[PDB]
Amino acid sequence: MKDFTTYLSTAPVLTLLSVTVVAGLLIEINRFFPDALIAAF
Amino acid sequence: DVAGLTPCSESKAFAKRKKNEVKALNKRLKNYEADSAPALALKATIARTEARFDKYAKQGLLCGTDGLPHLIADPGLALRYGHAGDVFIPTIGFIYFAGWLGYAGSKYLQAVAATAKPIEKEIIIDVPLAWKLLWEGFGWPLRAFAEYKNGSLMEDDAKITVSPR
Amino acid sequence: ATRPLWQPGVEAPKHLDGTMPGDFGFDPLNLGVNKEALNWYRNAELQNGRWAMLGVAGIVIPAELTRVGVLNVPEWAEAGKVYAESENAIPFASLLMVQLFLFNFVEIKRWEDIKKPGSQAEPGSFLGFESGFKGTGISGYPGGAFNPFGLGNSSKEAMDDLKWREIRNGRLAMVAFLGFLSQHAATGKGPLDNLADHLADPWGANFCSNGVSIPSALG
Amino acid sequence: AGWDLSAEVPAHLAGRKDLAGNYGFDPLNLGKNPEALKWYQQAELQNGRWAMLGVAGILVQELLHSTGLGGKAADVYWFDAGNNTFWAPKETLIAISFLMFNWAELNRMQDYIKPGSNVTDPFGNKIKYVELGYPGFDPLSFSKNNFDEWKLKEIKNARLAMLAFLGIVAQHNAQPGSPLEQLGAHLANPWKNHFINNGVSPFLTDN
Amino acid sequence: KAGNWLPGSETPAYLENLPASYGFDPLGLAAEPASLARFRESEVFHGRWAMLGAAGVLGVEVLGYGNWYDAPLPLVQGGQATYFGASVPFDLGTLAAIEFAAMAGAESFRGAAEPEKRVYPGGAFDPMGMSKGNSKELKTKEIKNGRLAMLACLGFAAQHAATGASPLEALASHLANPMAVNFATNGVSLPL
Ligand code: CLA
Ligand SMILES: CC1=C[C@H](O)CC(C)(C)[C@H]1/C=C/C(C)=C/C=C/C(C)=C/C=C/C=C(C)/C=C/C=C(C)/C=C/C1=C(C)C[C@H](O)CC1(C)C
Ligand SMILES: CC(=O)/C=C/C=C(C)/C=C/[C@H]1[C@H](C)CCCC1(C)C
Ligand SMILES: NCC(=O)NCC(=O)O
Repeated sequence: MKDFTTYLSTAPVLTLLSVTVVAGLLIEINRFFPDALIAAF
Repeated sequence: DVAGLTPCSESKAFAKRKKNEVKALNKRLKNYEADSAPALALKATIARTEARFDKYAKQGLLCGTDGLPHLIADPGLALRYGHAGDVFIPTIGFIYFAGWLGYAGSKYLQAVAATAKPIEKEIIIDVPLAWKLLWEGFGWPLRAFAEYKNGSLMEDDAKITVSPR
Repeated sequence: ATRPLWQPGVEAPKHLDGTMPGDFGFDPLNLGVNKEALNWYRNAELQNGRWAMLGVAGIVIPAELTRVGVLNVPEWAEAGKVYAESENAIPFASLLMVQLFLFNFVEIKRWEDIKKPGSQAEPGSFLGFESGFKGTGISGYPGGAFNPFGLGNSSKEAMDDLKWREIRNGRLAMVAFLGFLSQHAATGKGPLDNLADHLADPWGANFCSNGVSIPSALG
Repeated sequence: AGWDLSAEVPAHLAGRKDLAGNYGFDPLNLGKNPEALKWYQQAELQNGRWAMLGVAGILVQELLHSTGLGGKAADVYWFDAGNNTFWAPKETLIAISFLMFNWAELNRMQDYIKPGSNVTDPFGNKIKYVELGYPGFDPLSFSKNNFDEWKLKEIKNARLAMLAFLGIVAQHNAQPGSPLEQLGAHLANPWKNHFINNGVSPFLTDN
Repeated sequence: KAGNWLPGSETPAYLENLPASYGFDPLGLAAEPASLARFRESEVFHGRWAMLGAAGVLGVEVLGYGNWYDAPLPLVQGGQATYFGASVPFDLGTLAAIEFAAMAGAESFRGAAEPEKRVYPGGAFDPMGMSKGNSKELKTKEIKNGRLAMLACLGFAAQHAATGASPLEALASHLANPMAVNFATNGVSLPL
């Protein structure tokens, strides 16, 4: 376990995981708030 | 109007573009039973297009000679014309988020530099420490201005290595 | 040191000792690790808290007094336009410039306090009034001409107690003013209007029903 | 312990016996700070004396209103007293009261800040002074025998009167009429006329 | 001292030997010697100006020449200012000029002197020689009358800015109906 979590902290896996999380977040934001051209508040 | 650009809610070419794009999607519709999955997809697409064109007209974006929204990139000439959401507000938003990520990374570097194996803590990140610093990075304007007024943000060039001229 | 903290069980950071009034060990973002920045933030909190206490008073007290039937002043959001449309009203630009010109003098004086907390007491500054600016050793607590009644001007720990009362009330006032701003942006009603509305139907009239708090897109 | 058997006097009320009506009642420890307790004793005395005056006024004036003796002045409800004309309008009465009470209450406050420094009048008359909250106003000198007993009587009646005034205002907001009118209303049945059956107090019953 | 402002109290130590001192300094404005040494002269001058002002406000109205407020109205309105009934044919600009020249030379001569000579100049400013013969009591007289006149001038300005009447007119309106013609009755001063 400790070594498995160390493996999950490696740059190859953590980078890929973070890119996946940020990509998913942008995809969700664009799915619910689409076609937003300006910061209309 | 800020420079010969009538509001898209007034421009006839903008509404004409709306019309033409919707008419294209209608022509694509006229081939499926209006209850099949392709028909539902086309109807959803048309609803999305109509919503976008109404949203753009509501927010008062400027359309040119053609029917396409234009943006203003000068504070003052966009703040006295109600167009600060075009470049200035997203400028603030970006600058903030970019600074947040940069400050989180910078502080992580300065935190793992003073350890046993600093070259090891870059390829095997310490996730709890990275996450703590990622949370602390949200106040980056405050902390960065504090470090500049303190002089601890930067390093004097007498200590940075340089090339032999 | 052993004082109650914002989270019981979470120890306070080793920079928020226990000397500042209002110190509960709350600093998750670690904004006050630098001592000089911590002093500037303390002074900023004092200014924000005092202005928010004044503002929230001038918002609720006229509002509640209007509600019962006295003074019948407008609601705080439209009070700017209500005066602005009056006959002999000062123009907005000139009014704002008058206010900013006065506050320039006052706030640069307070600033030169914040740097060296005895700066403005040098003789020859004002016309004999410079003595009242000597400060009290801590920035943000002038005393002298300020504090005319000499409250807490006795037992030191008495002044420490009133400092905690002041800072707690100021924190409450700033939270309440953020509440007023966010409530008027969402529900175009007044503070007491929202209060008397929520008590009517707490499960129906809240922040998950105005439709502005929770995004309509999601639901 | 006195106020509630098997409980325990809260230390700061334990050995501090020179307070009138000390029964150890302090579930909230507002008086833990000695200066706070020194201020709170004075607050209790002021509230109690003013409430004895006010409740005596309410009860006597409303008894006169019910029976009928004081004329058009007193044939009104206590809370509707602003409709009587009087020798002055409301405003000048309020202004006069501001001025006079500023004088009296600042004399008392100056007594508080340095006890005993303000006893003498501009004409040189000098009164005595015993204890902080008790300025020794004794024209008939009911204070030389069993003084603690007399202070106990005063404080107990003061607490009763403050309770009475809280009841007066709560009942006036709950049920209509004069206080003694409500007392008679309760005494009428009484098993139905009680705070439960008002539609204003439980709220759990009949909306 | 002679006075205690607050009958029981402790008064500022530096206020003891001054003429007409009541220990009135709860703000500590004159704690340092220079501030007090300036404020004494400022107060005396303020009192003299007030006494003269109040005399003028009473005299311009008690004799029968109008208010203390309408004084400068005949300065514009085309022209023509009245003084006892003369025309004094002097437009607005020359009044400011003549008064500026006079007050500039006078105030630049009275101040350029020593601190005692700045406030209590014997010279020709005591023609009847009342400056000697125990002047401490007379200094108390001057200072207390000056305080009274300062409050009088402040009251003139405030009651005009509230009721719009005149000192004698306000006094008459109060004496006729003391009961509903007070500061408490005009809805400016007392609001509640
Ligand atoms: C947190 C790390 C970090 C920080 C604070 C900076 C900061 C800076 N960089 Mg730099 N850079 C980085 C990483 C970083 N860089 C990496 C990984 C690369 C390799 C691709 C580069 C390559 C690079 C070049 C070629 C240049 C700079 C330049 C600069 C300066 C101009 C600002 C800018 O827009 O740069 C631009 C930023 C990039 C081009 C890429 C950014 C990389 C990602 C987005 C950030 C990394 C975050 C980290 C992985 C996450 C850690 C978080 C933690 C919780 C674990 C600035 C001081 C410019 C300069 O010379 O100064 C004037 C310049 O030309 N950088
Ligand atoms: C502590 C910490 C630390 C950690 O580490 C991190 C974190 C978490 C970030 C933190 C937190 C923070 C916070 C919470 C903040 C908030 C603040 C506020 C709210 C302020 C306000 C503040 C506020 C303020 C000043 C206000 C003021 C006000 C005013 C003047 C008003 C005025 C007025 C009036 C009267 C009336 C009229 O008609 C109108 C007007 C004109 C409008
Ligand atoms: C605003 C303006 O225009 C200048 C006013 C000058 C003054 C008050 C100077 C006054 C004196 C001082 C204090 C010492 C030297 C000369 C004075 C006349 C006694
Ligand atoms: N050296 C000039 C001086 O002392 N002036 C005092 C004043 O301003 O009255």
